[PDB]
Amino acid sequence: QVQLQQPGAELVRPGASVKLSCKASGYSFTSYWMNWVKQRPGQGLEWIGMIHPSDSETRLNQKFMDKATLTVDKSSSTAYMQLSSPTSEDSAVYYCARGLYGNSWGQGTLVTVSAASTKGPSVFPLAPSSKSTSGGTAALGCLVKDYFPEPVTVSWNSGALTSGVHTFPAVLQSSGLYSLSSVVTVPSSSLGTQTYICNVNHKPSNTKVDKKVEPKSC
Amino acid sequence: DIQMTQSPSSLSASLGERVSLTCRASQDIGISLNWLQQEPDGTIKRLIYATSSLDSGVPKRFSGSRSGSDYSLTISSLESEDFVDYYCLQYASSPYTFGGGTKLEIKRTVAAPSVFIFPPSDEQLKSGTASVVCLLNNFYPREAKVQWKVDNALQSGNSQESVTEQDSKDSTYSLSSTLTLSKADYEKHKVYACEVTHQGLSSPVTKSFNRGEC
Amino acid sequence: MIGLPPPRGLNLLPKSQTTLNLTWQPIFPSSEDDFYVEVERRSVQKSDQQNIKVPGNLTSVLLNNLHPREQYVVRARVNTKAQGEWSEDLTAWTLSDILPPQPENIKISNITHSSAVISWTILDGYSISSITIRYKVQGKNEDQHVDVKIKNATITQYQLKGLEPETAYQVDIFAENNIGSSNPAFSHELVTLPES
Repeated sequence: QVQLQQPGAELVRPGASVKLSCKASGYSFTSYWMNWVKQRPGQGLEWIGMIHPSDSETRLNQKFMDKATLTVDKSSSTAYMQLSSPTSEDSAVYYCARGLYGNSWGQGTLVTVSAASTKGPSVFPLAPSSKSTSGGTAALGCLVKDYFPEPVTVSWNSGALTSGVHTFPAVLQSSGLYSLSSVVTVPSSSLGTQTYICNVNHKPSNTKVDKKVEPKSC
Repeated sequence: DIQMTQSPSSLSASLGERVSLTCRASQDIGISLNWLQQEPDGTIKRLIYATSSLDSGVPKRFSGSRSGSDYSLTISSLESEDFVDYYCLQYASSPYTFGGGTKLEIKRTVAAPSVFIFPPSDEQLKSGTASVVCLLNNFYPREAKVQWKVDNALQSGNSQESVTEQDSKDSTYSLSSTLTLSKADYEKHKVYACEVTHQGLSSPVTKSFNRGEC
Repeated sequence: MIGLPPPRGLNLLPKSQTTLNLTWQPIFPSSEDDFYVEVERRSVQKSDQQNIKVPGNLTSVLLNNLHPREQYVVRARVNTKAQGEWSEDLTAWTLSDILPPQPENIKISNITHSSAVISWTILDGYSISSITIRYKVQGKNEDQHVDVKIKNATITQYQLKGLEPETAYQVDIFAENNIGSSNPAFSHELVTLPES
């Protein structure tokens, strides 16, 4: 079984070069070309170049001539790509792929170039409305504002509340910090009876919050 | 650089439907083209090699073909797992270049969103900022319009949207829209409103609240 | 006592997994002692040396009791009583006990509408006698193929010529020794350009 192993993510400070790795196993590393490909999130794909591990000959998309350096380490059967002076334009997933015709692909490394300091979120209730339909469905949630980096996880009632949950993909705010909300729809009859707690966990800052979300006093 | 014009960029289809994607090459590329599949988690897999060769272990319902500068990936009868993204790739000339991709999604009946508006918490107001959230829950198709009104004044430039991936069970989308204001701006205004336009609503639906009232 | 040069035309060749044969030219016809010639063989991977003498009338000896895939070093002396002057060192491998390893460092480059350059490497000491580049049109055309058999191990790259344009080939590279061929593996991929 061919296997190309790339780390899942790398945080990169603007201007500080980063060296991405792609470890090959299950085949003759020095007998196949190695390609690198760039994909901006939600965008299309871009070929960067390729290198042959046997003698490290490299062909590069001239677009990346002054951005990426391809090398190999034969003894560890690893191919490396180094990006110089990274900017926000370099944030993207970078894939490696074996063979002239890309017949095996790595899982890709998500590169995030950002100078933002690590920071835990604030959690605020999205309280179910006092106009909720007497016999109908109500909605309620948690706003998870101003954290870095990704990811945060959210559950409801320690995982008992699963159906009707929507945890939205985070947005990058103009401040450079992320924000997301998590909502759930529930019976209006259950408000005031059933407790509802969102469980928020942001490991990079060891923030863990359990926010009870109840209807506001009035 | 050779350009690969991949059409359509997005495509809605049904289970068991047959669909075809096409890339057109700006110059002659021969058979030097692959078709790629990308899962929502980012995994990339080669399906067709050299225009028409089906890679080992790829289901037979995938086939590739060519006509002149036109190259096509055909899925003979869609399965639930095929509603992902597809790219072609030319390597006749360097730098190799990709089509712009095709996002497949599942067609279902039109479903209107249920709409909810949420005021900022008193807790957040003390930090000096106010977020107002509008939730569009479980609608189809994906396209939707959300306009913010503060004392009946349409807002621009101060809201961000987030949309879920198509739901794996009921094939709907949900969307949040977040209005962010300074505490001082939020407290000098009374009426906060989210106005939603969507194919499943025969007219725009508005949810609103008055600051400081229940 | 006695000084005399060694015989040129010295040949050291494998004859089996356990024996190597050494040959040289006929003798100097001036005088003999009784005349004798002696030969010394030593292992490189191990430490074992053997001394042999064979009557001068002959032109070859057959080293024996060797081990497969083991390299040896030999020299020889024309000796009277005796003190001949030593030959230069000859190197040779016993023939292998095993199939040879697949070629490595396989590189496919410079593909045109009809040609492509392929290079490789092979390991020494396996008595590899030839390299074979085999190719065929991708898949369903498994009815005919081309073989380029290179019998000169000094060669490490070849330009394939006369390929059909905009066509996809499977390429394989084998090595052949006394025991057999490279264990087959996965074919390489090669797609020729369209005619310009």
